Order: sequence, then C-alpha cells, then structure tokens
Amino acid sequence: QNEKLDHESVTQAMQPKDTPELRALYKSFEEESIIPLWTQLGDLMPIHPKSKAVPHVWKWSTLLRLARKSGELVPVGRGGERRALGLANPGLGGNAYISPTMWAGIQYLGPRETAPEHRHSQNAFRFVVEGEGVWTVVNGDPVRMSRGDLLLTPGWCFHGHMNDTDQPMAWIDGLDIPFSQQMDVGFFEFGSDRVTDYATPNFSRGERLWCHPGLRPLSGLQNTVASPIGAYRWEFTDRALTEQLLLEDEGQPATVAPGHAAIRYVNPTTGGDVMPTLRCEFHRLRAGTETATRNEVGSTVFQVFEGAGAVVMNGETTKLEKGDMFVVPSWVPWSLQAETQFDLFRFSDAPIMEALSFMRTKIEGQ
Amino acid sequence: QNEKLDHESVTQAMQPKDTPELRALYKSFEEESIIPLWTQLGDLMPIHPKSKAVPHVWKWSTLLRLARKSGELVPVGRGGERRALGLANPGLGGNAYISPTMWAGIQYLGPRETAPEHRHSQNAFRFVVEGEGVWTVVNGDPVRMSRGDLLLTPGWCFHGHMNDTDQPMAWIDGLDIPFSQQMDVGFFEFGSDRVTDYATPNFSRGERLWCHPGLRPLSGLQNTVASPIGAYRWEFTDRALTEQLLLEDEGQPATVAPGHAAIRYVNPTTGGDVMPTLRCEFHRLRAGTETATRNEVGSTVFQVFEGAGAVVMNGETTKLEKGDMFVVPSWVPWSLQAETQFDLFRFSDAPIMEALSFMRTKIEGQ
Amino acid sequence: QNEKLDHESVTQAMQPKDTPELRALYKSFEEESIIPLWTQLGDLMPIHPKSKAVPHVWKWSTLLRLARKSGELVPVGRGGERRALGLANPGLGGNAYISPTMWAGIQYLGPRETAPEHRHSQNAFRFVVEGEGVWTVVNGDPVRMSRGDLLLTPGWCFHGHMNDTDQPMAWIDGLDIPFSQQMDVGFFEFGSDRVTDYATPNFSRGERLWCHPGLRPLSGLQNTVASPIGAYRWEFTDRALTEQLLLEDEGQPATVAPGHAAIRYVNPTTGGDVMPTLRCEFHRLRAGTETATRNEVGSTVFQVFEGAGAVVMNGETTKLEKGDMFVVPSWVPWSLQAETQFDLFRFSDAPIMEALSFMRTKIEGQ
Amino acid sequence: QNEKLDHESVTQAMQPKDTPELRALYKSFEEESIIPLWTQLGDLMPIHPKSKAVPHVWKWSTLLRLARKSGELVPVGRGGERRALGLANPGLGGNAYISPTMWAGIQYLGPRETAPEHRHSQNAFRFVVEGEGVWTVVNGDPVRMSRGDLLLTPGWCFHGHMNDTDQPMAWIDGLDIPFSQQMDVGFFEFGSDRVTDYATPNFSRGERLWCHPGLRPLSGLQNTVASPIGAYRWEFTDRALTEQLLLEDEGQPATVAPGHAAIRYVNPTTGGDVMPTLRCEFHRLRAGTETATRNEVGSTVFQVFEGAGAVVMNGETTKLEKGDMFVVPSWVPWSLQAETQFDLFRFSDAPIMEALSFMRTKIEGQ
Ligand SMILES: O=C(O)c1cc(O)ccc1O
Ligand SMILES: O=C(O)c1cc(O)ccc1O
Ligand SMILES: O=C(O)c1cc(O)ccc1O
Ligand SMILES: O=C(O)c1cc(O)ccc1O
Ligand SMILES: [Fe+2]
Ligand SMILES: [Fe+2]
Ligand SMILES: [Fe+2]
Ligand SMILES: [Fe+2]
Repeated sequence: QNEKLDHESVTQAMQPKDTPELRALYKSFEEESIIPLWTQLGDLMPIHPKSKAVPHVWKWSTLLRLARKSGELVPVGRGGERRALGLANPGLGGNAYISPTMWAGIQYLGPRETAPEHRHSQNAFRFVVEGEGVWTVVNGDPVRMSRGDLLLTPGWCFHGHMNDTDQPMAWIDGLDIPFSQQMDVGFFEFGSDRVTDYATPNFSRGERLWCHPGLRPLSGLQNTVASPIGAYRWEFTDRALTEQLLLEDEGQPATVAPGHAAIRYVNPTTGGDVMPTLRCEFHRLRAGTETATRNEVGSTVFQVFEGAGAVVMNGETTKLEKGDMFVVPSWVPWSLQAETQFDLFRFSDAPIMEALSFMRTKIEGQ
Repeated sequence: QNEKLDHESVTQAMQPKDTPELRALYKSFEEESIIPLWTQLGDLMPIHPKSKAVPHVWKWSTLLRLARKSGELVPVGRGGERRALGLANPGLGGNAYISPTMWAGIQYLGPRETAPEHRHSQNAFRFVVEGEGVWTVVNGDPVRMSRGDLLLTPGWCFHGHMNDTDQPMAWIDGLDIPFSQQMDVGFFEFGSDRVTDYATPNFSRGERLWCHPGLRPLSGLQNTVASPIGAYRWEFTDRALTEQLLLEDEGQPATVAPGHAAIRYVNPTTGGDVMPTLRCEFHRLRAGTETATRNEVGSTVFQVFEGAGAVVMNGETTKLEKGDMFVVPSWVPWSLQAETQFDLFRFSDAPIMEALSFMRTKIEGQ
Repeated sequence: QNEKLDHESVTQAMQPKDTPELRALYKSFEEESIIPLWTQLGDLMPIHPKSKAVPHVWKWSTLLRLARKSGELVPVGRGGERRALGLANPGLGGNAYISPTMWAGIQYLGPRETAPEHRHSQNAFRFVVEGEGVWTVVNGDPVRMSRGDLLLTPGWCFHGHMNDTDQPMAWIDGLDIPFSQQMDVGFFEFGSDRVTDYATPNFSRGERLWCHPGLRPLSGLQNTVASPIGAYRWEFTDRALTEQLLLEDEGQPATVAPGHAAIRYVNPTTGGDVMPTLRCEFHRLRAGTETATRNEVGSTVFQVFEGAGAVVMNGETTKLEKGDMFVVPSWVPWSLQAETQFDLFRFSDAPIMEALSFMRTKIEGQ
Repeated sequence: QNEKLDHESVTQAMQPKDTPELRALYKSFEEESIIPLWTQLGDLMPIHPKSKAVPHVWKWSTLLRLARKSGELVPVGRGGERRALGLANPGLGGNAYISPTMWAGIQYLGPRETAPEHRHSQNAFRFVVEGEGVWTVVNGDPVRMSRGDLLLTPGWCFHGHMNDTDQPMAWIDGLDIPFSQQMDVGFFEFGSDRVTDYATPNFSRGERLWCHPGLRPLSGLQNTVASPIGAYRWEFTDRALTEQLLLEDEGQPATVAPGHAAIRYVNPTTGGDVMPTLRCEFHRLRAGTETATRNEVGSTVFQVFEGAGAVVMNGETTKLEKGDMFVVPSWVPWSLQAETQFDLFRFSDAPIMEALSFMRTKIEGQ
C-alpha cells in the first residue's frame, strides 16, 4: 500500500497554519541557524538517488583540440602544477567535478617538459588511450607511460612527470578530488621543482617486484592499503581479455556475460581495489554485444580505448569513438552496445559505496 | 625546502599571457564544460583541510524554546514525517547540514503523538539528554527512550515513534543525511501511518538477545554491518565510566588520559562502530580535567549530558551547560575543559575517514 | 558410480608380485626411511573421519571421589603444578588426551592451598558446576571462581590459584594440550611460587572494563587474539538463556531450535571465539527436547550443569546427571535428550577446523 | 629468578608418600581412564618445543633409485591410487609422516600410465625438480607438469595424472595428511578410473584466467579459501628471483636478506597462502650466502632445485645436491649456506601456526 507512495503523491500532513506567530517562528529559525525537516524531507531523502550530476559525453577530438591549444598558450610549472583540463559536469554548479566524487581530466605534456613533484592525500591514476614519451616518477621510481597502460599514484606518494622526447603526449587523470574537497580530507605538499630521477627504464622497480603472477616477495609480506603496482601494462590487459573470449569460444566459464570480457585492476597484496576510493576496470565487448541495462549506486566514468559503439543512458543513445569519455551518475540506467569489437577503460567510486554498505545494483532481466 | 611552501607563498609559474587567443581558449573551455586545473589547484587541493563548515555552538535553552514553539504551531504526521529541527552550519550555504557529513537535529514529540513509520538508506541514531515517554518501533520491536540512552536505527530499518504519556519529550537525532545527499546514496520508503506495535515493554527484543556481556546467541552467528543492539541504556554507560575512574584511583590502566574516562558504543558482532558511517562515544571528565588539543580529520559533534565546562575550538573558549551542542569541523584544533564532572555524548564521521584511509590525528604533546 | 565405493569395496590394482626382488625393494624402503602410499592409502585417507578416540562418559560422582582422595594423599605445589586429573580417552593409546585436540580435567584445591604461578603457549579455561572459595590470579588480576562461571586463561598469561576458605573446591579445566603436544607449539615458564595478589575482589579488573554490554573502552581499541574478559559469570549466562526461552514463548526468533536455547561465549573485541583453539558454549534444553542428530568435524566435550537427561552417540543412549562429562569425537552422530530442563556447558576444537576450512556438518532432517 | 628454571631443575613438590593407599588410588585412576597431571606436567608442557620428529636429509639419488625400482615392480592403479613413496621421519614411530603435520613423497609415473581420479579433504601440491611429460587433471582442467613448476590441488578438487610420453617422470608431493589423520578431518571420494580429459594444452584454464599480473576477472570477484591458480610456472619464479638480485645490485630494496632472494606463492584472490594448511616458497641464495640461524614454530621441508650448498640443523652441517630433501622440525635452529648459486623450493605448516597464534621466530643477531 504505502510502498508505492513517493514524495509527490504522499499526503503532506505537517502544513502549519500561516499566521504571524508561525512566520515569527520561521524567522527565529533563521536567526538561530535552524532549518526544519518538514519543509524539506523529500529533497533531503529521495525515494531513490537523484543526482545533480547529469549523464554527459565529452568527445576526444574536442578534448584534444583544447589540450593542444593549451599546450601553445599555457606554460606548465610550479603553482598551477599541471596542464590538466577537468571535465566539469553541467549539473554540478560550476565545480570542476565530473561526478560528486571524481575528477577526470585530460593532461597535456609538450616536448621535453617537466611537471614538478608534489604529493596529496587525494588518490590518483593515469590512463593512456594513445601516445608515448612521458615517464612519471612515483616516490623516486620512474614509470614509463604508454598506450593502454594504467598508472597509479596512491595518496601521499610523491609524483612528477617528464616528456623524454620531442613529441607531445596526452592522457587522462582520475582523482577523488571532489569527494576529498566536500569531505575535508585534503592535504598537499610541494616536492622538488624537477623530477628526482630522469632515467627512463622500460619497467619500474614496483613492477619488477610485483608483476609476476601469483608470487609475492618475502620482503613485501605486509599488506598495503593501495596497490604497490605502479603500472598495469597494456600487454597483460589485452592478453587477459583475449583469453576470456577464447575460453568462451571453448565453452568454458570466463566472460562476465556473453561476448563481454572484463577484468578489474587489483591490489595484489589483498585482491581488492587499486586504491581506497577508486575502482578501475577494463571491458572488451564482441562486435554486436549489448549489455543488460544496469542501475548502480555511485558514479562511473568510461573512456573508449578502441573500436566503435554506443552508450545508452536514461534511454538516450550516443554513438562513441576512440577516446570519447562519458559519466553515468548514481542510479542512471546504462548499457553499452558494441558495433565493432569495443574496448573501454572504466573507473568508479564503487569502493566508497561498498565500504559503507550503500551499494545497490539493479540488472535488467535479473 | 619546498615542504614549508603553501599556496600563498609558492611561485605561480602557469600564468599565461592575457591575449585575445587566450580569452578565446578560456571561452571555449566554458562552452565545452571544461575547467582547467591551473586556475584552481590551491582551492581544490589545500595544504591541510579547510572546511566551509565553521565551529559553532547551539544552546540547549534556545533549541528547547524553538522545539516547544514548534510543538504548538506545527502538527506532526505524514509527508514532513518528523517535527525535527536540523542544526544548520552557518558556513554551509543554507544546507541543513551541521557538518559536510552529518545531520543533527532536535526532535519534539508532544502528548500522545505518533510519528509514522518509514525507512531510508541513511543511518540514524537517537540520543536523550532528558525526558521519557516515547517508544520508537524499529522493524516492529518497540524500544523505550529514556535519559542517557543511545537508540539506533540502522539504514533500511523501518522505524516510527509514539508518545505513550500526556507529557512532551525531546531528543537529538543524528544521521548521515549530508553525506548521503552529496554522494547520491539515498533511498526512502513510506511504511505504515501508525507504528505497528503500541506495546511499551521496558526492554526490546534486540536487547534481550544481545545485551548480555560476552555472550552471543547461536541463532545470531552471522556478523552484521550495523549493531543489532537497539538501545544502549544509560545504566551501562554510567557504570562503565565510573569503573574506569575507580580503576584509575586504584592505579590501574583504564582511562584514555588522566581523569578522562571514555567508551565507544560498538557493534557486538564485530567489535566495530555501531553503523558504517557514524561513530558514537561517551566521555566523562573529572572536575578540572583539560584534554590535550587534537586536530582530527572529519567532523564530530558533542552534546553536553551533565555538568559544566567549556570547549576550545580554534583557540576560542565557549562555556557549556547541560544539553548544549557543538560541532568541530575537520582539522579544527579542539579541547574540552571540565569545571565540574563533565559528561558528554559524542558522534562523528570517523568510520568514513578510517574506512577510506583518510584519517589523521595530531595530539598536543605527542 | 565410483562415488559409492569405499576402501573395502574398491579394486586393489597395485598388488605387486611377491618375489625376492620385491621383498628386497621393501627392505630397502625400511633402511631408507621410506613408506609407500599404496600399502596404506585407506588408513591415511579414510572415506570420512574415523577417530582413534571413542565416545565416552565420565561420572561426576566417580571424578569427585578420585579428586577428593587425591586431595588427601597428594600435596599440590611446584613441579607437578596442579592437582588435576585428566580424562584419558580409552582409544588414545595411554595419552592423557580426552580427544586428539583437547585436555579435560578435574582439578581439586583444598582449604587454604595455593597452586603457584606459571604460563604456557597452551590456551586454557576453567568451568565450575559447583563450589566457591577459589580465586585465580591472571596476569596479576584476581578473578573469583563460582558456580556456573567460565574463567579464561589465554595462552602466555601468568596464572595461579588460591583457596581463600577452609573448604575444598573442584572445577574442570579445558586446554589445547593434546593439539599443542602433537603439533610442537608448546612453551612454558615458571612464575612465582605464590600468587602475586591474595586480595579477593568480587569482580576482576578485566570484567570492570569489558563486561558492559555493547561498550568498549577507548583505551582498548586494539583487537585481541583472545578475549580480555576473564570471567563469564553465571548470572549473565542464566539470564541470556531465560530470555531466549521467553522470546520463544512470545513467538519471537531467538532459540537455535525449538525448546533449545544456546549461547556462545565470545571475544568482545571481535565477536569471535574466546581463544584461537577453543570454542565454549552453554546450552539449555526445555524438558522433553530432543536435538536433531549431528555429525560434526572435530571433537566436543560437554559437562552437565543442571537437570537430568541423556546423550546418544553412535546410536547408544547414556543417561546423564549433574556434573557428568562426555566426549564426542570427530564425525560421531550425537544428540541430547532432556528429561527435565537440561543445562550443559560445552567446549570444542571447532575454531581450529573452521580456521583451516575443514569443518563439515550433517544435521538429521536438513 | 623462576624464569630460568626448567623441568629438570625445578623443585618437584607433588611427590606423594608411596603407600598402599596411594597405589590403590593410582590403580583406581587406571580403571577409571584417569591420568593425573602431576606425574607428567613436564612432558605435556615443555619449556620450548621438543619434537619427536628429528631433522633428517633424504638424497635424491636414493629416492630416484627406489622410485625407479618401484616403477618396474609395482603397477599403478585403483585402490593404492598412486605410486608414491612417503618420507618417513625416523622419530615418528613408523608413521609415514615427514613431520607431525606434513607428508612429502616422491611419485613416479612411467610411460603412458594413468593414475585415476579421486578427491580428499587433504590439501596437496606437486613440485618438479626435473622432468616433463605428465599432465594432472584438476576438476577436469588439464595442467602440464614441467621442471620448476608448482602445481596445486586444493582439498576436495578431483585430480588424476597421465604420462603423455614414452618416458617416465618423477616429482614430489606435499600434503597435510599427518595433520589431517591426527586431527580427524579426512574425507575421500573415488572419481573416474581414467582422467576425464586426455588433452595436453600448454596452459590450463585456471592459468589463462588468473595468471595476468594485477588483473582479476569480473567473473571471479568472490575470494577463495585456496588459490585458483593450478600452476606456478618456473619462468615466473625464475624471473621474480632474478629481478630481486638485480634490484639489490642497483641498491634497491627487494631481497629478504643480503644475497637472499625469495618469494612466497600466494592465492591471488587474497594475497595469502596457497592453501589453508600449507605455505610454499622459493629461495635463491647468491654463491657464498649464509643465512642467519632461525628457530621457527612448526615444521618446514626444502627440496634443492639447483646448485650446491649445505644446511645446518642443530649445529650439524650436511652438504646438499640437486633434488636432496630435508625436514626441519619445530624450533630446530637452521641455516642454509650457498656454495654456488643455491635454489630451493620450500614448504611448511606455518599457515596453521599463524592462524592459531602459535607462531614464534627467533633470528640470530636480531
Ligand atoms: O599530478 C597530476 O598529474 C594531477 C592531475 C590532475 O588532473 C589533477 C591533479 C593532479 O595532482
Ligand atoms: O526518523 C526520524 O526520527 C528522523 C529524524 C531526523 O532528525 C531526520 C530524519 C529522520 O528520518
Ligand atoms: O593451570 C592449570 O590450572 C592447569 C590445569 C590443567 O588441568 C592442566 C594444565 C594446567 O596448566
Ligand atoms: O594424488 C596424489 O598424487 C597423491 C600423492 C601422494 O604422495 C599422497 C596422496 C595423494 O593423493
Ligand atoms: Fe598530483
Ligand atoms: Fe527516519
Ligand atoms: Fe596452567
Ligand atoms: Fe590425491
């Protein structure tokens, strides 16, 4: 009976008589920094999530144009720290937030530039749809950046970046900046003005210790809150996804849904998410795959890595190409449709929702 | 060297030449929903937390006057749901938030009133500095409300309240409403218009199963995300705190600091916090005790339960009496000073900060 | 097909030709400390557990006679340490083991005696069906021993005992002595020759900190591997079990099965078992209750605390009275039958089996 | 004072007068299945672990001779199940136990033989110092066996083995058979008489899903009690150990001690041990390395994989060659000395000791 009621259809039984005494009470509320629940229940406590953030798509071709022009006109260095352009959700009041929890940006580093070293409580990762040439130095450990690589920079790790070539590179940054600003957890420290090691090894020290499947160094027996892997290289991700599709061909369980291969990047000390606030995945859909529509608590962002296809959000189809980016705010129904084989990088605030027992998932047909 | 720099003293090296091409770039950013990092680094990523919320104190005598007047002029019922007055931080832009994460309110239920049944993903607790007469029915289990009691209503539990007497009662509510609204995790369901059981037992079913020290029913071997204890009664809290002070008198370790007894209300299935987002404590300071100044990540709220004393926040002393309430936003230096024996109820968002590895603590002298 | 085969009915296909060369091979095995699998598969790896321990019952009246006579003839003191009589399973080859994992003993302390202080890696508890007068001093904290009390002495805690009266007292000890001896984990240290504190408070320091339901001292926020509660007093256990039966009367879920109230004694820092190797429970069956037959991996021991009834093991009924003790070895089918209201104390090695993922449970009808 | 006392030097104060009444008491103890503590304290509860197992070394050349001769004279098949020769500790009374917890055996499979399919609660792994040709089929998933590979068969997984060539292969088995027999946790089921899949892929399905560093299939988000990796191939182990030694050369932390590279094989869903009862490691010592002497609770076994060196146990040096095996019982002081670069495979019961909080470690110089 009452379970089908919403805030529009429910009887409003707390409507006081509009008298001078009531207006005086309400005036007194304002003077005393008091705001009654009864005038705002439905907004404070909706039937289901109703984000101020809206679903939205940014074209890579547009992001690249603006990043390149920024490369001409704006020098990178101290103070501003990075030449990064945050994707700003139209629904979030002028804040540089792609969602209420996450920052997503395109960053551009021109020939031979250095972005100086700093650290901050905010967790961060880099992802590269295309390019090479930059190394990012994380606690003194140079990490090469290449197409298809996920690079991590967990909170409070010193990091700076350098272009070792005569050619520009762009990539995307994800951070829990919006969550951290609203929740007041932000600390920041300036490090050196130049990265602490200009060497450019093929593979970082973190990788050389931690990227052997199923093996753990005896010197690393303590679990970490964030992954000690600095780089999740394209080769491994590509091979994982191929094997899932091959295993499917062979009638063996592997794919998460038919024609839908997918992995989660994990902290190898625990098997959990890469960082406390941020979950990263990579999806590969066979040509013609259409995912079942999901509603999920919290926000996610995808970047198209390869192939052609579309996303549906709130019933609306938007065609997508290589590098395009979209955000799905909390509880917005979404699905992906593959035209060709369709590869996507994904990040979300799901580790926050799951840690606090706020996660819910509705899946079409299930 | 660079570790002592802040956003005011650092060199700003990303100041572009102010030309028509630059203004055209910046205009293009606006059209494309792009906001560059370099114009806002320092605000997005402060050196240490700088909350928009400000420290603030609400007098119980004022809260009571406004709650009582609301009792005359505003009927309680469906739609508005509760006659509750939220403490609204002056720094939080007109939102009914005591801090960026927490709602705190005074609720008033007059003679023989019922507040109807509903549930919501938001976690909630009731605390009572004074009064008796109300029972709150939580998933059908009537729970008596009395002076000094902490009553819990974890997320998604049906709850409504009824005054069984001819006398009014007031109490405080705490909820993770602000966190839940900003993060988009809110669900809500209307239940019955009248509580489902009007019986008024001395002790609830939850208590009769779970409030025997060190004992666990074989029917309750599964751990819960929130405490199954609906009521943490004043008797136990009072006795715990007395025993700590007695143990101190006897030269035995017990108190958390000298003359400072304190407990945390816990989920007995895990030994952890009562609910995923909210931590509740109770403190008792010997006359003359002055706590060491703390900076802590995240916000806390205290209500004075008994005795006289003061709080210091940002170096500013405010004298406190029975029922007065104050909020300490993230990283604000705070201490308590006991004039007489000084009893306080405390809640905070610390389980959020600790789950996500954002907690930090600075203690004066340590 | 092959799933119904056992070691008696399976084809034995590794029967070598009995030749001089084979006997020479087998002789060589002996010289080289080699024992082939094929001559002993079925014994090493049975179809289901087949303990050398047998179900067995010890009469309290017999245990008391022998303990009392030991009180006359054997002095208690250093070296031998305790006047304790271990229940020795007839199936375990003369070892003083009630089961392959547990020691159970009756201990007797005469008027004004002291049993001196020591510690050992082996975990221990005391349980009292009857008597008063002894205090056990655990890390310097005197703990009163009374009828119905469970007293804990986790591994590596100094403990000694003293009779403060002119009257003898007996109780039962449980320890993981057999597990610890076979697995080679035993350490032992002699402490003082007399307990370190002869005071006899009603309640220990551990209890005064930890026995308030749902409350945790801020000085005790670190979780422990064993419970910091030294005494689980009869009052709480009795009240817990009564409330379950009352809740059942009221149509409310509480009892573990119909007419079967039961609790587990738990570590309040975690909600888990009292000690890493040993699980303690207390059961109360309504007159006429018959439990469903269980097979469970690992061994358990019960002592009858009050009332009359029977146990069935391997289909065999043995009538039981106050104080009688029985052991149920691994996978032996067992049930309890209540003649009157039937109260039993229970301990087991279940935390070992569950930690190592060896637990299985078969329940009749389910 | 009393801390330096042991069971040989302590005063024995419970020596009763040897009278007819005492001998009658003691006789009565025997009739009633009672064994007093005071006549056996020191044996039941030693000052530190004193295993019945003794340190011992088995020569690979001897193991190979006996396995090969067994290959001629004993057919492999149903009933006996495997042609495996257990290493029997001289101190363990004729039981086929290398230590009180572990079985270690050499298994031999001749040209074209099949060992039929079964499962058991006991956990198992295979390790190969030399050879190729056998596949082991684990829950229907064929897993190739090659030099340097660790193959897993967690408890209750169906497994059988087949030689796909005209050449014999030998390897070592480790199981928690002794623990499981003494603790009564053993279940066993006969599966098919022939393996269920004779195909011989280079890599199993488990590996194709789980052996990509830092990546987890979305279809495998549930944690497992044992590793889903069926094969830890030599390539990865070799590369891990090389990188540690290279990182050391570069002044970077990696090795567990100087010139001592080492990894632990882990469950990738948790970062923990491969199976609940058994820990597997692989060590590589630079020529000339001498490890610091350790005492550790519980037993370990090593097999020499490559190079030459020695072990010291109880102060006694034994020179070791490729394939030689040794056991170090609980609390025996041990160290390894590398003559050439010295590679060893290691297994132990450490996950049992650590789960139950019985682990202790003494390291020389630290
Ligand atoms: O360090 C970075 O590369 C960075 C990039 C961003 O897009 C936002 C904040 C950052 O600190
Ligand atoms: O149910 C309540 O009593 C309640 C009280 C508040 O102050 C705010 C939200 C609520 O749902
Ligand atoms: O300390 C004791 O009371 C004790 C009792 C036993 O029955 C066996 C071993 C012990 O250490
Ligand atoms: O299945 C095996 O290969 C096996 C090997 C052994 O050495 C002992 C028990 C077994 O079940
Ligand atoms: Fe950064
Ligand atoms: Fe509510
Ligand atoms: Fe003892
Ligand atoms: Fe086997």
